[PDB]
Amino acid sequence: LQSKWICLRLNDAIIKRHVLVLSEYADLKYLGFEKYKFFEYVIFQFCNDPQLCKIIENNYNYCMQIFKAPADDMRDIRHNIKRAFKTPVLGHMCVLSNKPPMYSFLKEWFLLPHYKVVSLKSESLTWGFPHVVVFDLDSTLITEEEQVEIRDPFVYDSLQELHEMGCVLVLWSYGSRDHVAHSMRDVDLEGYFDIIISNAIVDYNLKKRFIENKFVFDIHNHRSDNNIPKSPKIVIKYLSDKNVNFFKSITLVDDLPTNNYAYDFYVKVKRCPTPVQDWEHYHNEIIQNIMDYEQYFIK
Amino acid sequence: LQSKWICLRLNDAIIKRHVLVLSEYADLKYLGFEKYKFFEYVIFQFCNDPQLCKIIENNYNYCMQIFKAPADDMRDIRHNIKRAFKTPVLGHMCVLSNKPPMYSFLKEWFLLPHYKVVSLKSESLTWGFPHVVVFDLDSTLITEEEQVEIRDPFVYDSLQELHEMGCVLVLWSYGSRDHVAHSMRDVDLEGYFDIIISNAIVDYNLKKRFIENKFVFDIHNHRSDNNIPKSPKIVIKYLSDKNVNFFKSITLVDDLPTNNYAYDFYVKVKRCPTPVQDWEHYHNEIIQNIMDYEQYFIK
Amino acid sequence: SLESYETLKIKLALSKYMAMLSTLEMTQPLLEIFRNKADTRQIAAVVFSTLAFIHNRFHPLVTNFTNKMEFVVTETNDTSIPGEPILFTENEGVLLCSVDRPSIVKMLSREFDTEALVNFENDNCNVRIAKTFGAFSITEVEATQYLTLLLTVEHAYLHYYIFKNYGVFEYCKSLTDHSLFTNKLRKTSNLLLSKFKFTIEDF
Amino acid sequence: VSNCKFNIEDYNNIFKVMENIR
Amino acid sequence: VPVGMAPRQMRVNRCIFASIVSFDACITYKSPCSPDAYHDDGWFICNNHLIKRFK
Amino acid sequence: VNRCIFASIVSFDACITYKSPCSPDAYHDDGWFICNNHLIKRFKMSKMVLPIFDEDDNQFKMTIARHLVGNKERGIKRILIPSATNYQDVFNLNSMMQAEQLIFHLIYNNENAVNTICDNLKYNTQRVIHSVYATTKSILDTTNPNTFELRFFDVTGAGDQLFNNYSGFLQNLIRRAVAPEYLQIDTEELRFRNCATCIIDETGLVASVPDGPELYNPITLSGYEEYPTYVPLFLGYQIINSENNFLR
Amino acid sequence: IFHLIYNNENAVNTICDNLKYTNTQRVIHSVYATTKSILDTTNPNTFCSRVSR
Amino acid sequence: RVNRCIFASIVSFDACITYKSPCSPDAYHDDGWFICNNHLIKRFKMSKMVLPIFDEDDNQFKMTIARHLVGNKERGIKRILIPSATNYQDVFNLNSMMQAEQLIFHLIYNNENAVNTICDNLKYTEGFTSNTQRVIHSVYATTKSILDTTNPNTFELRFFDVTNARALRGGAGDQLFNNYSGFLQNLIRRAVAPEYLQIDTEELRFRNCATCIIDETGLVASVPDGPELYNPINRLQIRNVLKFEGTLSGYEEYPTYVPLFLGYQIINSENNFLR
Amino acid sequence: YPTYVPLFLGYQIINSENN
Ligand SMILES: [Zn+2]
Ligand SMILES: [Zn+2]
Repeated sequence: LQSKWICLRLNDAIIKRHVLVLSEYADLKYLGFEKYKFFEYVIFQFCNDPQLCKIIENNYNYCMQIFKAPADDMRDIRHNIKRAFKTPVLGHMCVLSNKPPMYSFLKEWFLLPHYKVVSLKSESLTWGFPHVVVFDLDSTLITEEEQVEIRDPFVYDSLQELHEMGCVLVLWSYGSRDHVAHSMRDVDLEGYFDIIISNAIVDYNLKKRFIENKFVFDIHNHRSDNNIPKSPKIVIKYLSDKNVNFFKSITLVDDLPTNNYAYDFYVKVKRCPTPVQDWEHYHNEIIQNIMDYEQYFIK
Repeated sequence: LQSKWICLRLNDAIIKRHVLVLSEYADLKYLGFEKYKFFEYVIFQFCNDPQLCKIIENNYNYCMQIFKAPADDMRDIRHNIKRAFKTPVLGHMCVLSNKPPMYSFLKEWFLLPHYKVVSLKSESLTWGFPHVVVFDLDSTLITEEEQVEIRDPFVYDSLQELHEMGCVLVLWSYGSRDHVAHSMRDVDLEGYFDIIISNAIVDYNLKKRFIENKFVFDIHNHRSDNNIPKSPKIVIKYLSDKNVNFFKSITLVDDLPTNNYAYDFYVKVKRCPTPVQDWEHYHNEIIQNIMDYEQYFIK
Repeated sequence: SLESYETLKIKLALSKYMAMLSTLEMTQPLLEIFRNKADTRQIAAVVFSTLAFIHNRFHPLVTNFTNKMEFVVTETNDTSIPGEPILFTENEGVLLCSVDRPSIVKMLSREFDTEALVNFENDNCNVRIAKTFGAFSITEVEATQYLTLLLTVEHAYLHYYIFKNYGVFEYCKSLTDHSLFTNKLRKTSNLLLSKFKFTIEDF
Repeated sequence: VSNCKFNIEDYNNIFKVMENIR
Repeated sequence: VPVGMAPRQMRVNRCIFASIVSFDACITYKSPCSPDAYHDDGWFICNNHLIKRFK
Repeated sequence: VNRCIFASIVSFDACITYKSPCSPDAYHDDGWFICNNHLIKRFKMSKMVLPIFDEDDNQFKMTIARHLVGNKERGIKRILIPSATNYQDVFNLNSMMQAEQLIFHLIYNNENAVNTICDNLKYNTQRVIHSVYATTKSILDTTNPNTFELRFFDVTGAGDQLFNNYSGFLQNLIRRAVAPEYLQIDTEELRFRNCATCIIDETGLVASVPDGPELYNPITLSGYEEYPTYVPLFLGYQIINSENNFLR
Repeated sequence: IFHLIYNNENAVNTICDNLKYTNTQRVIHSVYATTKSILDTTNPNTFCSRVSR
Repeated sequence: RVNRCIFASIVSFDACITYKSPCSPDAYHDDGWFICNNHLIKRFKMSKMVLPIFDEDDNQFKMTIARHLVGNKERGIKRILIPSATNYQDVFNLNSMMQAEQLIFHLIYNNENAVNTICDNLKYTEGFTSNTQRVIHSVYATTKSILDTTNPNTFELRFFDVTNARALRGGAGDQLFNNYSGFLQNLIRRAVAPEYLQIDTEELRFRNCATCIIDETGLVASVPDGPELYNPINRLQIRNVLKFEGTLSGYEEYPTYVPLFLGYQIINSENNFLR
Repeated sequence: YPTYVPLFLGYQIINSENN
């Protein structure tokens, strides 16, 4: 499914680290004046037109580069663009709502109506451009047994290290909101997590913890986990809700590799129903992945 | 049934593209003054009188031409006149009501009491001189099955193309007004059609859509479809009602060639009770007929 | 955004009309040209070029256009019709184009509510501040005048097309009743008159 | 100035645009 | 569909033999020029022509 | 399949130009070995024919060319077909391609220039020029009578001698264009022109007349037909031998 | 071009005449203009050329 | 949009100096002029004009011509229009104009010594090597390209001194015309209209007497004899207030101009050549 | 420049303007 495509970096932009999807290079007309400046990165599939390439290179406002990627994942596309322009970080993903470019590459990764860029709130929670990690509570951080418990109390230390370095903490466990909330309360994690996934929740013990799963779209022509194999789109949307419109890389840590929708990194852990000292090794793996990303963009 | 006849084009007229039927050349007396100027085209059967021909040619106010046509159809007559004087378009058909010329050529094509020309409203719906197409909904645009449906969703695109070029859209399906109205509502065509045939209709969902079939004349000495093999007279009358007193050519598209009363072009489609991708080919045929008329009058 | 793209297209059409004006290469603004009665030739050329431009737009596939036309700049009230500053009569085979120069001058001289009205726009103080920290022309009034003239000649050209396509009789009837072109586009899309709506209400 | 009656509805028709269904 | 903004400024080939073109309008030709010709250096001949002609 | 002299000009080089400027009549396998474009642009002539009569039902379309030379041309400008001594002068050898220069050298017997140009062009060019040689020589041999009707151009023989001096292709061109003022049809002499419209001389064929000024030839009677104003080529006295209405 | 480099104005003029008496004039213009521009630019024995140090 | 505005290829190499270059648009006209109207007016006292010859149906021979901007009182240098190479340095106040313009003039008149002197002087500018030499290269290349374009010898029967009745002998105005540069010669052809035009033995006279003079000093807006031809030419103020609100007006006006009319143009058998 | 040929002939003299 190797597909050729073009990417352009604006040589003088107002909004940085933001990418816009176009069905073709000609879509720039839809931006016209004082809109292109808000998308310093432009991505669009390539139609093998040398005259189009000539036009693009003549467009001195843009630095062009061509790369190929499978037509099924933002991961390869984003890796290619980020290595091309040496940008470890990505801004909010924008699309031309007037002319939605239907690329199978996306299929529920993330997006935004282009015009909403200016409305974005730059202020965020963590200084710099933190990483993001999503944890599937069930048997990943706790014990699958009924009387759930932290499989390895080193979980607290690992989360504190994540926070100290700077990295958004997200939970997505495919259980009842009440189940996950009470699991947090029992294992005394609670405030560790920036985002929680399973009007948010009201029990007189919590104010707002589980953003209501209002977004429903079934599947994008893929037979898999009934609910979903996790949702980069939903998690990044909640990041933006939490004022996080930038991130360095995203890692999904869970007890089930099947979900693994599209994440810059993934970590699998045992479906262990009883406590065991292994989360230190899992934390070692996660920090190794983070360091690997840091190596990819060490220069 | 080849019948010889004379046609005259007024060399200086007030009303253009209008034809008047006369039982003989002498009928001009009935117009006298300031009435002939409102009929630049005069049609009357020829009695093989060379002295009449001499009188006509002496009538320098008129350009004369003789042609033959079968005594059963306006189609050949109108083709002959339009090719003789290079006029692709025809105005409202007028007759001398005081002395109705009984030509079997007409037999329910169209007509008008001559004196009503001045009352005609020149303003119309479409700029220029649009074509006209009449569609027999039942099994022509929808599926004959009980749960009727557009046999080919390309119907919408074809109708939009007709409108964009400029062509009056007419429906005549020999069903109940309620049946056809609900078929329109279900298949979401509705506003596509300028005219609808099956006090017009009142159901609290439609204001006026099916002009009441007040005009009743049984048959003109022809045993055929019990109601009628369609009615150019009725359809053109409704065109005038809709302020359309001019047209370029008229095409009847249906699932039944038997009706085919008298139309500049005809198109037959399958009586298919189930959806099938064929209306694109039918639209190709219709546009081919339109282009053929455009070729006939390309000069 | 999308609507902004159509706005850009409309402004591009206005810019094309500007290119036509520059091709005419008039020293004075159209307001002064119309104010100057002696510039009869300039007025006639302006009207003819605008009509040809509108014809090309309305019939993109057609580049031909009447290359000669009789012109008469009218000044007296009895030589003009309310609501039709431009007219197309025929003097027995001769095609006459009558112009209501006083009406054109009045419309152009009318003060426009450029500043007076406040309308929604791309307005983001954050963007303005970021820009501040990172740090021959046409006025709005002139653009308004120019649009007004273009739309006037568009109405005139539609009447002219009715005249040519149907005849003088239907042209007069259209002058009496303008209902023919409530539908308008049915070619027309390139005509600005098909881009907006204007209405009058009892009050 | 001309003391001629004005047809408001016809002026509206002059600047009247019909809307399609798509 | 078509896209264009205005005339553009680009690089300049500084080797004399870059001007070599077939005298034919009907038969296209392209001279072999080293990209070095696009350096604003004293060299008014590209490495390719230099090696080819002057050794 | 067509036939056109100078259409054999293959792009032997990468120097100046080539686009195959050949009139479609080259496909017309007539008695000519050159088509309208080349004829016009190298000899100031236009192909034409002429019927004769239906008394015996012959009506043969007699081949003939049209003068493209006005009455203001002089010397070279009036020479239609140059001799071997002046073809180089009249023709801009520096303008046409070396292929056409070779064709002219061969047809005018200038093999010295032919070999000179071959040697120069050697520095695929050689094989392409050899293909040009093949085509041109095939045409020349086809025109050449020397292989497996008293069309005098002097009697109405110095003129016939000059015509003979011309090559086979050139002689064919001359006889196809020029039309004798007199033609005998096997013992019945018919005069078709009272005067000549061209002259053959040492320089070659000249769009001239025996005496007086040059015939004028530039580049509401709607109810009547027209008579062409241009001047066709006319010179000589031809005699048809003991042959029947040879419509073959 | 080589004739221009080594002067040989006679050969240069011969070539120009041959290329003129035959488009080709446009190529004359382009080639000669470029070569002469570079030659004048070098032209160490003048001023306004940015060569003599 | 080739800007042929010679004398607008002037760059104020001095940082403190900014060259407006407010010169006429017509430079973007692919005409026979290589200098547009405002440069012409400023540095040669000429105003561009056109003289139709045949204008009946489609034959539209429109010979170009410029006009005197010299009154009937100026004399000598004041009257010289296009000075010779021997006196242009004196006629023009080169010292009062920018060195780039001086370079342009020196190139036009082939004053290579002055060119070398100017570049030598520029050698000692503060930012000399940085951008002064770049400006020198740009201006010099543009001027040289224009001059080569004008020169016909690069890679017809118009005589300017052959009109002068009452002249003792000699002519030689055409001699000096030949001595002029290709650019100057083309300028003279473009601006000066031969008083006579002969086509294939058909003579048209446009004036009964030539208006310009050509001699060793150059082109002069003088007369062949006799006196010179007559050649005439918001900040609200108190005076700008007009008083109370309250003769051949109906006839057109013949210009009081002095167009450059001098010379005889001979055309051979060629017909009304309109290409 | 117009191609018209105005009428110019003779000498005229005037004192003051008288206009
Ligand atoms: Zn090179
Ligand atoms: Zn050929």
